[PDB]
Amino acid sequence: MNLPTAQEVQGLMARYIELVDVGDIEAIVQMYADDATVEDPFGQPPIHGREQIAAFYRQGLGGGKVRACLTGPVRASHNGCGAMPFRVEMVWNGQPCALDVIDVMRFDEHGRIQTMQAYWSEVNLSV
Amino acid sequence: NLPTAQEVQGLMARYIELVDVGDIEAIVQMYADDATVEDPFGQPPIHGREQIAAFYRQGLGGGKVRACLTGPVRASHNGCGAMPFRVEMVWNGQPCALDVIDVMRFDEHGRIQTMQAYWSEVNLSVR
Ligand SMILES: C[C@]12CC[C@H]3[C@@H](CCC4=CC(=O)CC[C@@H]43)[C@@H]1CC[C@@H]2O
Repeated sequence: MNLPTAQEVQGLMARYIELVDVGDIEAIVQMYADDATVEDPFGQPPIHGREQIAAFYRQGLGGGKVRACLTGPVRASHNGCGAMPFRVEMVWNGQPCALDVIDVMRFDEHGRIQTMQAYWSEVNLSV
Repeated sequence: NLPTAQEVQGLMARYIELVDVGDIEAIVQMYADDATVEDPFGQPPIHGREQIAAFYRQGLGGGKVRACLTGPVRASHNGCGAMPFRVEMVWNGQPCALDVIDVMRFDEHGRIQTMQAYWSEVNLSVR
């Protein structure tokens, strides 16, 4: 496909969350442009390219069992960008917990994620 | 006074309350002199306090517009944050709701440097 329409952005970002929930790092990486940037959490040095994005997320969604679900609709623009609210449930000190996140994504003219920012900090972690 | 993550949470929630009340001059006072507003994200940025003032005056011109958070503010440690909320208004003679995510960057004075409002007609619904 091409630069995603607003409806297409909603579908792509919803699919992304489904991939996080099942832990399919390979499929997440293929959603990214080969030269994408990830800032997760926003404020940390950017991660650059599919190899480093794969390595980074195999530390997480491979090491432990994690879940994720949208907590509201995907907001989508007409320039191939969108933003979504979601919640991640995981193990914290041998104790389940919840993290509230918003990802902002910009897609390229091939329908792949060019940039992603994940807004969250410990203020968004609850036990 | 580069807002901490907890201070960003308070600043962004305070902004939604000012929108809900509709105090346009109180809203504009939150922005820095050289701030930009992109709303909806994808449209050319607005800059200059009075242009920002006129923009809010046209949207909240009374004009029964309501706004409320629909999730917690996500906040970073570099003075930025993102929040999901819901706008209630009347359009086409129909009571409507609009789901939005705002992304904001604050300056070292605690004032809004950049605002980006993610939404489009895919986020419109009748109530
Ligand atoms: C202008 C408007 C009311 C104010 C909203 C705007 C959507 C974006 C938004 C985001 C803010 O941060 C301020 C309030 C406006 C609506 C789109 C249509 C509606 O009338």
